[PDB]
Amino acid sequence: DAMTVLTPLTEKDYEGLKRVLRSLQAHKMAWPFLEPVDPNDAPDYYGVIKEPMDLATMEERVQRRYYEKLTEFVADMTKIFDNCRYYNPSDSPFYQCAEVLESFFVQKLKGFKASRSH
Ligand SMILES: Cn1ncc(Nc2ccc3c(c2)CCNC3)c(Cl)c1=O
Ligand SMILES: [Ca+2]
Repeated sequence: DAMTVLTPLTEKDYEGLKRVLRSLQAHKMAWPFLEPVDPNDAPDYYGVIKEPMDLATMEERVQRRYYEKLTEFVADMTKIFDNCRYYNPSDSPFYQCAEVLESFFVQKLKGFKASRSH
């Protein structure tokens, strides 16, 4: 959609973005991504992952109106899942959570884009 690329985010749009974010935070499989990765759970994580991201950081940026275009919001969300699949092996519970939660996000994102005009 060109509106995703070109149209600045409005206060109305941010009500939808908060709804998408809350739906992910409530998802059963979102537990590994609610808060930043604890370095004591993964000692070399922050030397390996250049741009870490988590849902609590995105909650702060949504509240602060940090995002100006929908592309930037999708980019932050995608970092969460791409970081996880790059650091972890395919049989990790974190990796499997990233697979289900990203599919859930795409569903919710399609819903946000569809209703963005009404
Ligand atoms: C490499 N690595 N390590 C952790 C993590 N999340 C995460 C979040 C909370 C808790 C745990 C893990 C384990 C036990 N305490 C609660 C991710 Cl997503 C990751 O990729
Ligand atoms: Ca990526």
